[PDB]
Amino acid sequence: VTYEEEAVPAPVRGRLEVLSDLLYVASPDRAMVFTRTKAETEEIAQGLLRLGHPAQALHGDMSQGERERVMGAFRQGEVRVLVATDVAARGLDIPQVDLVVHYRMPDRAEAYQHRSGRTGGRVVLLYGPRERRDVEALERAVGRRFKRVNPPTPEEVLEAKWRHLLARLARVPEKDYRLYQDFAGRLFAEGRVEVVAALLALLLGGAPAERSLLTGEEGWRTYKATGPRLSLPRLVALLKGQGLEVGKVAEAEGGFYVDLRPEARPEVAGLRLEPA
Amino acid sequence: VTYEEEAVPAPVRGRLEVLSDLLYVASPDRAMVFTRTKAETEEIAQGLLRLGHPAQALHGDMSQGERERVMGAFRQGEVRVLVATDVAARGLDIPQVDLVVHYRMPDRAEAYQHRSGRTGGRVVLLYGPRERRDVEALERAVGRRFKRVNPPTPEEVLEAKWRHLLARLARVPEKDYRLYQDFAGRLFAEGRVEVVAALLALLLGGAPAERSLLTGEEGWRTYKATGPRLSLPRLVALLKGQGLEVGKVAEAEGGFYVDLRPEARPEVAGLRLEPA
Ligand SMILES: [Br-]
Ligand SMILES: [Br-]
Ligand SMILES: [Br-]
Ligand SMILES: [Br-]
Repeated sequence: VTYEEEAVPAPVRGRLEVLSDLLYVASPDRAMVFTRTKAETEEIAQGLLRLGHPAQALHGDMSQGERERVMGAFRQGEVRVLVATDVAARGLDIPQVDLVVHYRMPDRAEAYQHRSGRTGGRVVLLYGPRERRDVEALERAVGRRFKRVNPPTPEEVLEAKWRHLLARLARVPEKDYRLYQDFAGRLFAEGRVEVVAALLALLLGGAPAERSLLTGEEGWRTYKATGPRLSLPRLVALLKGQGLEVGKVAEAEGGFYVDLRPEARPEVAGLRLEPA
Repeated sequence: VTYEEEAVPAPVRGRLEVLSDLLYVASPDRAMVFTRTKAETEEIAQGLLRLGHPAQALHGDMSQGERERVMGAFRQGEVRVLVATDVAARGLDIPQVDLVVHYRMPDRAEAYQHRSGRTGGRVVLLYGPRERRDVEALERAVGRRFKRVNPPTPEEVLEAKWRHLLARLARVPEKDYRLYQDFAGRLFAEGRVEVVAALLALLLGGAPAERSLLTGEEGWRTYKATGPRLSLPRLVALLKGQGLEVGKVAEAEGGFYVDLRPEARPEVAGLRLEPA
């Protein structure tokens, strides 16, 4: 084996978004994103374009003619990301890529090998809804231990957008951009830095939701909580005593995980609270 | 009649682009763009999105279900432009609009009235390939004299993009844009005004082609040429004497029209040369 495998934890809700973070943060020249069903490919493919990613889908209602253009654009560099099923994937007409992402893990360890094999390069599995056992079953089937890796921090992501956004800027002919050298001039003059920020948002897709890492649900910030003889009821009574809103509490390694609101600020005596 | 009608000259090549110029320059809250065939609507609709315009098509392979969403998005303000045929247009389920554009003039003066009637508001006919007689036939059928109007200058257009682009900026929450207040800060600091211009190009679609106003062809700048006893052969011999490349020459009102190259600079003694 000559590729690195990674299991990235991602709830079944923020997944699409985790996918996008990873694409920006790795800057693969070519990616392939394997899902389960035909329906999901267009679903996912649409939302990556939506998220600034050059992506197109691939399912089985593809006629030979409208499958080849796809592949042409993909290899050349026009579409940097391809979203497919295990079926529309096979064929000697399929490029080599930098990254494979298992959006929905392989329904068997033969479909993992044919999926990942297409890459040395990099392979990433998305799991969240506590698919953890399904993951280590794959590892048993496959006989490999996928290194667990953290998804990119929001900060990591932004420097990535920016970085991509810059390289993209350096691609604009002087004729194109000189056309706007007046308006850009107007801005710098009047020091309209807020306006420029707005511009960036328009391109980089602005504010992400604060999502829980236990439920993929928004309006939550997942935490790590450890404390003396701290069991759920206690941890919970301590938080409710501070008049907080408590969501998904689950048991962690050396403590509990506990969603609190994105805004709430947690200082409970004796109890040690960090985000995850 | 309670709407203003205009005939805008536009070659059969730069037409799509003339369409876009007009949309930006008028800033209609809702537009409807009538074409001839079903195929053209998606053709045109696609290229307006491509050109920064919120547009969607409407043809006849529309099933009741996937026709209504369309109309919902249109009236509400989601899609600001609708591209249709004379058939998929009829129905009591069709909004009132600010602008109607006859991309391809009405094949009869009943279809002009049902087209335009849907607007007081504004009606615009596109003609170019010397459809001028077809135009004044319509006027005879309809019994009205459409005021001839110039298409917007490239400069007119740009202030329009910009203007739209600004109002669009004022719509971004402080949370979205503050997310980028660092990067925007980096720019102003280092005075990277070229970079900002690039950003604008990315959004505003950069350099337009220099197109001939006689052939809709690019690599030409159409002119107006008048001179003493100036006939074609002479006008042409004068230009070729100055070692120029001459394209479509046609006869104008009080002179000739003559494409020359976008770069060429024309000073021929006695002959009076302006662009159109
Ligand atoms: Br990679
Ligand atoms: Br409890
Ligand atoms: Br208007
Ligand atoms: Br001649």
